[PDB]
Amino acid sequence: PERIDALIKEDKNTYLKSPAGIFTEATLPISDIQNELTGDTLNAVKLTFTNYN
Amino acid sequence: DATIRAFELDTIGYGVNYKFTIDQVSRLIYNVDSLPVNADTIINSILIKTLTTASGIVTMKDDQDSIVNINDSIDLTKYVNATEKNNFLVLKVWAPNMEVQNEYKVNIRMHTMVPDSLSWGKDPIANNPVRNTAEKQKVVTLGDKILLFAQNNEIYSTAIPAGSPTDRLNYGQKWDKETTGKLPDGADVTSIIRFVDKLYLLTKNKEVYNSNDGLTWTKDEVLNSDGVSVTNLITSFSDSDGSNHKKINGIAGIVEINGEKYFSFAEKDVTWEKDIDKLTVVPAEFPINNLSADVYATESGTLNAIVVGNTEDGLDNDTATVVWASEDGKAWIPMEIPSNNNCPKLVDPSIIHYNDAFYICGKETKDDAKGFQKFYTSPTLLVWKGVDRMFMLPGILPPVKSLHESSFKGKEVNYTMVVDRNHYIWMVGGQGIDKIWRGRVNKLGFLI
Amino acid sequence: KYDNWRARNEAFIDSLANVYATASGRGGLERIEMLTAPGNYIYYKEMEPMTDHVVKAGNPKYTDYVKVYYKGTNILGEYFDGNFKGDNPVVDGKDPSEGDSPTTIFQVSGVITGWGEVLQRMEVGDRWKVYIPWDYAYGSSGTTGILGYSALVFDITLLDFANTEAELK
Repeated sequence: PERIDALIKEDKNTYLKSPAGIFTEATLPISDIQNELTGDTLNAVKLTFTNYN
Repeated sequence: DATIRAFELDTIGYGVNYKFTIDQVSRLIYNVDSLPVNADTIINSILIKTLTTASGIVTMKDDQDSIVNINDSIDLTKYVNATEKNNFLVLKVWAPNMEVQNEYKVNIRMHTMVPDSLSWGKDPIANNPVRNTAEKQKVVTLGDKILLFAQNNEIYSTAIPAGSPTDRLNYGQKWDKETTGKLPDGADVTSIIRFVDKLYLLTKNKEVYNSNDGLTWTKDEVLNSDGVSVTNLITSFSDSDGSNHKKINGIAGIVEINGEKYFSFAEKDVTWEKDIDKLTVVPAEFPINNLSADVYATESGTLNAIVVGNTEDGLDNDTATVVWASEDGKAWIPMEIPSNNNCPKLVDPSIIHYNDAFYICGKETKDDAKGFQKFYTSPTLLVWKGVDRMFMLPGILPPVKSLHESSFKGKEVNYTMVVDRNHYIWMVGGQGIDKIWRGRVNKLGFLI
Repeated sequence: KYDNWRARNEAFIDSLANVYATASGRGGLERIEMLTAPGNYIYYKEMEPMTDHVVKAGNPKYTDYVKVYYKGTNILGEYFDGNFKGDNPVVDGKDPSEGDSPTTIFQVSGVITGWGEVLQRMEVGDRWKVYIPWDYAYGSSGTTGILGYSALVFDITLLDFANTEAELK
């Protein structure tokens, strides 16, 4: 538990430790899309997560 | 008009093919993995294949330039180990327009000694220096010296060269008396134990003694607590033994709290744990006398320790030499085996972890094959086999056309052993052998 | 766009070939003789050497394995394949839109003749940009993604080379 709680507090990166460990949470900019692209047809919205070795 | 290459050779052993590197800049060919010692009878008439190039016309110097018999067999025994007394198979390859000209030189690399074989030599390398060879023996290594202790306050020593186990070292032929002598009163020499840079020892009266160099010994102020009493020191865990991710440092032993025996662990520079609510009790099957131990790193990066020894004088349904393991110092756990794959009962057994396997040696008491008869080995610590071939006991010679007089095989004597940091096995015999034996499997000295 | 592809690609190679022969400082170019056709040359450009070499002196052989960061592009600079897509390989990369590059294993005898010639003369940790003719690339019809008769330009970083994959991977 202490190691998991310590790794949750790192701020340069996020982890994905699977067996009931760590998830990562993302905040989408829905309000900005709703303001800037009103009247458009959305053809694609792409989100990418990428990792270290 | 190229000289592309795929040079290959057929099965030497059944289904065994050897790979050749092709250095086109330096124009030479060789096999990285050397052929076995057996092969000099096989490559006496052998077949080359897959010698594909842009135009197959190729010749070897003979005075004449005769064409290669690519579809026919050849004697290669003249071309082995061509780097000195240099005698390469040198051959010439033509371009399809016959304008561009090249030669390549081929070297068939072959072993001079069998890789996976324990080499003891023809003779024991030294005599046992102890006076009155009946006396109990013990051997241990410290720094760059190997120490041999005898019960009558008597010490002998020999020193090790600078380093690099793969280098052409020779040592052990000379032993010296450590003239200051005088290991402490009432000591029990078979209890001597190593730590990171110090030696520890136990007395009959259950004092603990220690030393920095083995020359002189003193009591210590941290393990000799009142209320407790020590009865055995088993092994020590340290960063020097392996790669422990668990971060364990200390000495493991047995303490008799209020008249009952418990496992306990003395962490670095602090006293034994004596809290009776959170120690653990020693089982009745656990070894009592002449303990041997080893510590090694699991493939997971965690240290582990294993021990064997003599049990109490008599106990029910006991017929085998079970080995006890421990992931730390708090509690030891037996590797009991339900099936027939369990090794026999042995007297004064010793255990080592060596060349990615486990080995045990000892003397048997079945009255039809008494004495040291063979080593016993395990790949995974839970199944044990007798080695009927290479890796024999010392003094077991191959046919030069035999048993050496000072061999262990069939003897029933006192002894001791250790493995040093060049992976030499050291075996020391008491009354009835009177000699020092030294050996290592050849595969550990190779540069490969 | 892709008109008269062969002639212009060959003209690019000829431009490099005569620049090495007439320009000051060789125009930055250097060259190696090709063992599958003596008298022909492959042209390359030296670049920033690495700082984490696995201290493996010597050069790779023809029938042994190689670990690299690499990127392949055509004459117009467009992407073909590789481990990385920017102007440098990515390790501990600060930009969260690009991941750290993987390393790939190749056999020197299992690649195009340009690679098979240039890889036998690098030392671990060299970075070279190499310019190979269509005679020694895939050539003729070309593979998927190649318009045929194409001169590829590769950016190579040699990390490691060994006799087997198991001691390298």
